[PDB]
Amino acid sequence: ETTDGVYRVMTRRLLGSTQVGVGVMQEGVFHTMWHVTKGAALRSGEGRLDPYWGDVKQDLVSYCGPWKLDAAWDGLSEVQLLAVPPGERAKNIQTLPGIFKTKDGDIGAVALDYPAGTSGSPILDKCGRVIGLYGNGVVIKNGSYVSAITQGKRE
Amino acid sequence: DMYIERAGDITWEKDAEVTGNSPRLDVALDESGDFSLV
Repeated sequence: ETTDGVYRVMTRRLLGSTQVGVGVMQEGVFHTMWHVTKGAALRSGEGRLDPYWGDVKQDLVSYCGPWKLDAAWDGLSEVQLLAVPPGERAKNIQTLPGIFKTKDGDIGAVALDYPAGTSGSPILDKCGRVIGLYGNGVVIKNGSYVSAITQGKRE
Repeated sequence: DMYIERAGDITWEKDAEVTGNSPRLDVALDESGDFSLV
């Protein structure tokens, strides 16, 4: 199945069924983070999904086609993290993202803490557009987790 | 080997719980893709 929507990325190599990450299917392309799959091929029931593009520094990878998600944070409005935690249901979490300030510009960042198996969950704008993926960030002084809004480049 | 299974639709929800602060952080991104605080 290549139906649009959000998917869990599961593995059996360890104890039981374990959720390594989360991904997005859009326009026949599966979008997740690199550290989730480490570029490995994926199975979708009877089919198989092979990586098409990936970048370790961006922590992104696409399957069966180019990166299709092109929306970005307008910067101002609040967004929603469609978190799909391991063993739990997808739930939308509205938040006003912060700012990751780097030498190469500013990127939005949401201060939401979820198990590592939530890596790759999409972040949406008010129109439902995927503006980035969740799962690449830092740990601050009190030790909660703040993830960047990681978005790829279409075309 | 890994596999995928659907978890829901990509949709904004108006009855969504609102949480989380909006911190502004100076970070550095290394070649391996790991963020670090400055």
